[PDB]
Amino acid sequence: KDTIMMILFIIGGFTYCYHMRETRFQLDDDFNEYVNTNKQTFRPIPDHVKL
Amino acid sequence: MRVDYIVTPINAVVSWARQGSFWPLTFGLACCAVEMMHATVSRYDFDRFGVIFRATPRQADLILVAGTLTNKMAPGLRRLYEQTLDPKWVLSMGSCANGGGYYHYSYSVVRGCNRIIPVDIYVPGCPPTAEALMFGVLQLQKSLYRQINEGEKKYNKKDLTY
Amino acid sequence: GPLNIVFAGVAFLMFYENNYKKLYLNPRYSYTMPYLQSAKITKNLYEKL
Amino acid sequence: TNFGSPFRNTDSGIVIRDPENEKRLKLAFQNFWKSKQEDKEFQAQIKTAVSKDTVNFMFYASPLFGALLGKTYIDMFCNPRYFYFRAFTLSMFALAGYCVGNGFRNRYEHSLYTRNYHLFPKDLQDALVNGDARYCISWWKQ
Amino acid sequence: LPWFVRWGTDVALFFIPAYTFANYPTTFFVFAAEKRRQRRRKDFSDVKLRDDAAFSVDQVKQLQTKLHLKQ
Amino acid sequence: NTAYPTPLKTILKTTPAFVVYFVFGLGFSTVIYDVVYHPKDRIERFYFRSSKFERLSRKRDEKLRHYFKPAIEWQPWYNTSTNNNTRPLLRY
Amino acid sequence: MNTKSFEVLIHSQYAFDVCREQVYNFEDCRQTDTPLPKDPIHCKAQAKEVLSCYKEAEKMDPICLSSFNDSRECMFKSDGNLYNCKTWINQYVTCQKNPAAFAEFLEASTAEQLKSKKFDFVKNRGHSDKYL
Amino acid sequence: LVSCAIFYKFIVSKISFKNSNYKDNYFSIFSKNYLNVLFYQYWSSFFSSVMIGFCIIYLFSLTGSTEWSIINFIVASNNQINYYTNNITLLFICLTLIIGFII
Amino acid sequence: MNRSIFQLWKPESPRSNVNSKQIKTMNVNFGPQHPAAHGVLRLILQLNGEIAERFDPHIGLLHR
Amino acid sequence: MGDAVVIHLIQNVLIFGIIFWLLTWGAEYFYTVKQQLTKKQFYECGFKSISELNIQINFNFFMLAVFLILYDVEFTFLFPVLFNFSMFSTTELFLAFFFIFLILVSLLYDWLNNVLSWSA
Amino acid sequence: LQMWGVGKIIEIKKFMKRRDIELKGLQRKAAPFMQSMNDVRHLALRERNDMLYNELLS
Amino acid sequence: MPYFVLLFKILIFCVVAIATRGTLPRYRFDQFTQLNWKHFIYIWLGFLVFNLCFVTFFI
Amino acid sequence: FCLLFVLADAWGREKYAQPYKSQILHGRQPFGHTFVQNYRNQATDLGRWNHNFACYEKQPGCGRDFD
Amino acid sequence: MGFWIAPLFVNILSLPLYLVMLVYNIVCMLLITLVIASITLIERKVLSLVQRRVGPHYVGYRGRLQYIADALKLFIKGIVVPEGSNKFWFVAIPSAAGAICYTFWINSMWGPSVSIFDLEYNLVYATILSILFSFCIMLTGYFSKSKYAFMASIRCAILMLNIEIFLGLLVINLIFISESFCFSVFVIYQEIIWLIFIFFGVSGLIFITFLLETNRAPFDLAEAESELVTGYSVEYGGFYFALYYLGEYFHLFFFSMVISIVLFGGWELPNFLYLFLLNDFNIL
Amino acid sequence: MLTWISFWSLIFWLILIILVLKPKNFISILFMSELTWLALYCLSLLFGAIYCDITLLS
Amino acid sequence: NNNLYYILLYIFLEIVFFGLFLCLYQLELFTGFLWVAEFAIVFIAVVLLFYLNIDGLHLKYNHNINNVLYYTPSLVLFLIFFNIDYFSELELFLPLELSFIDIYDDYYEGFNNSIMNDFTPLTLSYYSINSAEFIIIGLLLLLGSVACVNLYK
Ligand SMILES: CCCCCCCCCCCCCCCCCC(=O)OC[C@H](COP(=O)([O-])OCC[N+](C)(C)C)OC(=O)CCCCCCCCCCCCCCCCC
Ligand code: SF4
Repeated sequence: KDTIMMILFIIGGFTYCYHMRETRFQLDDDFNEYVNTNKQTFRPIPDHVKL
Repeated sequence: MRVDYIVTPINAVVSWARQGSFWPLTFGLACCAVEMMHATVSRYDFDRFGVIFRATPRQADLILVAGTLTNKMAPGLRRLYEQTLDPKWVLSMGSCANGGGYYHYSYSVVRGCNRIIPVDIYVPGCPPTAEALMFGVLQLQKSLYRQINEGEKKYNKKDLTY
Repeated sequence: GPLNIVFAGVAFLMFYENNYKKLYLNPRYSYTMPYLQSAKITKNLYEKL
Repeated sequence: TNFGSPFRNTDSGIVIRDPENEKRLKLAFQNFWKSKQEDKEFQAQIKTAVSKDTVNFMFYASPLFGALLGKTYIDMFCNPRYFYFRAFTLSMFALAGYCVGNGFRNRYEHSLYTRNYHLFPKDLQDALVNGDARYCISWWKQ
Repeated sequence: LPWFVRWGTDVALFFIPAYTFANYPTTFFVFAAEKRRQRRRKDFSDVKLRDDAAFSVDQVKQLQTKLHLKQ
Repeated sequence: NTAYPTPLKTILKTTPAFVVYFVFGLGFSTVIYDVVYHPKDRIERFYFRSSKFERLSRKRDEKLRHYFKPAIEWQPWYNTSTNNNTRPLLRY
Repeated sequence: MNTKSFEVLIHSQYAFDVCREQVYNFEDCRQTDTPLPKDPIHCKAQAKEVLSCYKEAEKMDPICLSSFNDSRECMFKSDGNLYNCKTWINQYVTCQKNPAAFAEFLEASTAEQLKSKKFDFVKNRGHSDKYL
Repeated sequence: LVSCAIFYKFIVSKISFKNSNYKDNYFSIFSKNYLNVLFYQYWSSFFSSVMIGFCIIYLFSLTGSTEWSIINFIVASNNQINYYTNNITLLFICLTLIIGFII
Repeated sequence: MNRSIFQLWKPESPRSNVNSKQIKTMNVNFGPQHPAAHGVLRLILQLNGEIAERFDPHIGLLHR
Repeated sequence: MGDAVVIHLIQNVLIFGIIFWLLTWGAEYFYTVKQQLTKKQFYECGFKSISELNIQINFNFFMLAVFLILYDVEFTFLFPVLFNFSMFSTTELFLAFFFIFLILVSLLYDWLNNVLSWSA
Repeated sequence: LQMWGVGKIIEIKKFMKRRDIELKGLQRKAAPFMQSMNDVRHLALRERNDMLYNELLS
Repeated sequence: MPYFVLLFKILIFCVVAIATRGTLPRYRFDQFTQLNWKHFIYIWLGFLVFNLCFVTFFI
Repeated sequence: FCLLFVLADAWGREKYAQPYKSQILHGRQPFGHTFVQNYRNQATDLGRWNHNFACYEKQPGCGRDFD
Repeated sequence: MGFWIAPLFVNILSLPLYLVMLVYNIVCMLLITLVIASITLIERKVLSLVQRRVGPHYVGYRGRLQYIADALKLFIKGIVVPEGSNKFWFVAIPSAAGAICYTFWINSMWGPSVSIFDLEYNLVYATILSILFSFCIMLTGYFSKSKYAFMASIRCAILMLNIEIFLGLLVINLIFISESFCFSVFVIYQEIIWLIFIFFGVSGLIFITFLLETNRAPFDLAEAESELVTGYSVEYGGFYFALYYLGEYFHLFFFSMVISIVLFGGWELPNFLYLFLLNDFNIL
Repeated sequence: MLTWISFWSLIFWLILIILVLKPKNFISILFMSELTWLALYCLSLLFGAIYCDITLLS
Repeated sequence: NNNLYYILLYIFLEIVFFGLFLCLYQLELFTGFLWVAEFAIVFIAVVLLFYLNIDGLHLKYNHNINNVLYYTPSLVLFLIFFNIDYFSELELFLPLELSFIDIYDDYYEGFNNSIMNDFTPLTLSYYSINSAEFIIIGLLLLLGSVACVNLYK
């Protein structure tokens, strides 16, 4: 009984780590959307910079 | 004369310190050794009076002879006494050490440890109870505290020593 | 001796020349010589101490 | 808090504990939310990584799930004669579940107030970023 | 008097002086630090002022006096 | 009778030693802080604790004061003949 | 040009927000195909332009002096951590954009907002500051 | 790497043998061949390695790389250009490499 | 788990230098004034890397 | 690392040692030392020592020092990837894991050959 | 616990990364004027050395 | 000031060491050397590998 | 076992967005690394190098600036 | 005239400043010595509890000056150098040991950027100082010409090999998180939770590291009173022996500081005790 | 009083000369060989700094 | 000096002075590493002496004969003719005020730089460019351990 409960307990912890990694991804998207609010312009490289 | 103004107070500070940390040598012969080890444990705490045991004579302040001394051990006891750092004091514990004791009429026993090394104090029993050993150690501590200034110098007309 | 006197003179002139060129003929904007430069608070980037 | 404000360092050099300022900020943002409550384009423009109903369900279920786990744990791991350690175990499990649910709503709150940052006006944006009620004066004063 | 009252009194007598000492490493010298901080502030003569000023220097003085900004 | 519990009374013997240890440790820490806090009117952060841009801004004025003014005001007879001049910023 | 570095950054926030054209010209001049920089002598003139527009950027309205001094004290106490003092700096720039509207701003302060502010970044450490 | 492998090979040589010499029991006979092999291989490897590292350092200093093509191109172009006219350094580099390989 | 028996013991052979004692043994007095020697034990101890090889217990220092 | 203040602090440490030296010299006024036969001789549990200079250890654990020399190099080579692990890629990760695997394999070989103990 | 703690450390690191993006933006705002002053001073020193070298070598 | 709190923790680690001195017996050098070189190094390296794997998972 | 697990999860991570794919398979190097390892690189032809913003013009988000 | 005598005072006017710097350091040294003394007394008292006795109770009032008495007596004791030993080395190794042990206090951190020096490689400095002290101990054991002391020196060599490997592995594992050698960088990561949460599986190994670096009961080799009379101070008494235990207790104190900084939150309160009731963010 | 490049080249070759000079005791030669490797270490670092090359630190 | 202990001590002091030069020339990090490594080695060396030369007694050698026969004139000739320093000047060759490149700062990669330690070049070389030599040194250490075990056997 103890060993099967331990087996069941190790699993779910991996599930919770998966969930918290996904929440980290969500927070990263949230902050990206916040920070790109007033930074929507791009200046092209001038033609005098050759290839 | 003026030097005493500094020396006389400082003397006390020198005595107090050496009275507050009186480290005997870890050395026990026969069964006064067992009684001494009883005198060291929590029932009678020498550590209360700042008495802790050091294993080497170079860090010891008191030599505690606590057992029978044979003719085979006398040179070793003499060497151990000589190899202790000054100043040092010697305590003789029990009958076998104070005199011959229960083996005074034997062919291989030194008739008292004071035939080999000087002795500062004697504890008479066989064995002297931990009560008596603590009494003797406290007496020796008080004596060595008072021993730095026993009034050897004379006072001049200014109440100053020499 | 005379040569010892000459050496002492040259050493003293070297010491005084170094000190004189550190104290004067040199901008004083950083604290290098204590008790001879000002120890005030500067509000601008370039203030003479 | 564990991380503080997402837009600034909370107590970096000086600690400010001004309940009036935070009450003003909350009132101004509630007024803004209520004013733009019935415009369908603004309602449809709101985006958040997790819905509100799922957040409510998670907060309602996580402490109950933890309490059930603790009850099972004491029932088939602890002697029923005693009473103190079992109560402590249920308290710990329920607190862990409540922590998970509070984490759900806190992440929802963060996403709500940081994904719709461009919808707020300039004064509201400044008040939110700097945590100062003096920027959007007109929102909370009247 | 309960025993824990006396124990708490002793603990407070130990803890308050230590906490106070840890709070102020520069004992009896924080006033000099406050004076230095006050002198570090720039007056109106230490900066270049904008000529087209909405509020004059005196007007800012009365504003600060009235607002109790305490700067 | 309102005596202390027996387990508490035994451990209370070591408390004055803890108090004197705390006094000495607080003194040591306070002296370290005060010695650090005197020359810099604040507790200066470590130079390596800042970003690359911050490192340039914190040392720009010192560079200008110590290596720019003596170089832009240099004259041939300004230097000492004893050859004990200021050392370069980078040692080669 | 004779001002200190932290003051330069504090002014530079508002200056970059106002001196956009000269900054754009300077940045376009200094562009290169390598992370290695260009010769500064090739972009001196535009650089001068930038400095010129910075000069009038430094001149400030009297009502912004309190915010400027608070930002300066924060900068000095933090040893040039701009993010840790980005709040007060913002309060400065919002003044420089509109000196007239700032007065009502200063009238909205609470009791604690009207107190002299002392920064001690050792006793108060913020929340997970990487540069501390 | 290969020199360490060769040292490992030299180490695991058989030392004692089963022979028909029954006169050497209860007497000490010293061979000393194993020690000489290990000693000389060890010190020759040391000398060669230090001199090769020295040459590598100066080749980076002179050219900026130890690639064969870059080194050859740089040396030939310098011969054509007459830019680096330190014959002593080139002679010493060549000498050190050659002597390291000789050892 | 392989055999390490040869690393464990070292015999002696007549006139064999590699089988003899190739070291000066540490001859120590486990003498009476030692904490582990009790009171009067004077044990002549031969140590080789803190391994006890030869014992010579001198007793009679408390023979009365 | 440090700065020029370290040498000055070492000199200050030497001055503090001078303070202790002065205290110890002053303490000599309160005792006398009498010359005796065995007082200045080696102490060996109360009897006379039979050796002075030739006190040689067996050093039957040199393989431990041999392996320590190599694994110190192992770990000092391991530091940079740990310091800059935030910028890892396929190559860095593969190299780090291969290096750690080689260390483990070497330790396993040592354990198999039983060179991690005391020998006669 | 080891897995959860590693995840937490990664969380604080990502939060610091976001703050670092913001600080980098502020530093970008500050950069051009610092660059202009640096270039002007560098060119002043270079012009001094150029005129000195020309006078010496002419 | 922070160091106050620090002192507390230091004191704790002083008390634990004294209690360990009063409680535990003493090893032999060879025994602990064998334990370290045959058991603990592998545990340290495995812990390092686990930490690296977890960081790669989460980063 | 941890290695097999982490590589399996890294390969399964491909279902996420580009910034959240596994760094084991996607590179996130600093600007010096990126420039030197992608300079004159035709396999990953990233175009011209932006100097003020140290990124290649074909990299997403290169040269982001305030409006 | 003053204008022509100011140069002469350029250098000597800086002479007092150096002096006062020395004074400051002296004070610090004294203070740290004092706290170490207190720890000594603390030890005895704590031991008394485990043994159910009183401990020092009669030196001063209720045993308040035991460490002072011990230090003064150790000063008073008169040292003798045996013949057959090198007198120069016999007196020089203790001096070097004291000078080394009175340096550990520069590798200390009390709050962010509060150390006396701006050192960055704190762990490297700790390793250097530890190996220097081990050098001193081994040389003391060798030059004492005593068999027991020299066996203890060999034991110290074995101990330092073991601690080199063991602490190197611990430092390798710890660097992976902080990415720095400085002490102040671990606290910013430990503000939320302590690193023992990650290192829970190797808590026994961490405690072993603490004991091994401190030379506590399971690893009290080179000072054992049973196998040896005394570890390395068999022929040493007076203030050389005092210097050696001063160094040992300095090692105790500063490694306890190091462990507390790098694994137990440093100078942060145990916030994890309320980990279930803390919000990650506050916005409004 | 001597340039670092010439100083360190001469130091390396002098170390080799002294290694050859001293009486042939194996431990002495081992110690001198270690010193030779350390001199190479220092020279490589010096040239790596002078020429801005990252391979010499390696 | 022919005493092994004094040779070891003087080599230890030489290592200290090498680290001091690295510190002066502003390669601080490489002073921190070198020392500790060699320090450990020196420690082990001392133990080796305790096994192989317990007393400082050494071979009774006379250094004068070889000095006056071979080493002095060879050293004189080598010093006379050996110099592989093409161009490099002391810091006092020209006035310091004529140098200006240490003052220049480029702030655009200052805010584009995310590095916070000094291990970046070592990381680049060991795990990007010279990774082949890194693998070679690892294999070399493994083979050396195997060879050491076989030598012990
Ligand atoms: C030599 C045995 C093996 C050594 C292995 C490596 C040891 C590394 C260092 C460990 C510590 C012990 C060394 C320091 C003390 C002895 C000094 C010494 O060796 O002198 C020999 C040298 C030479 O020894 P000598 O003078 O006996 O030799 C005469 C010449 N022959 C060899 C021909 C016989 O001593 C001197 O030159 C005179 C004494 C000078 C002592 C100066 C320092 C004294 C101690 C001050 C405190 C320590 C330094 C500061 C603190 C540490 C840094 C923060
Ligand atoms: S005097 Fe008596 S009791 Fe004491 S040790 Fe002698 S025999 Fe034993």
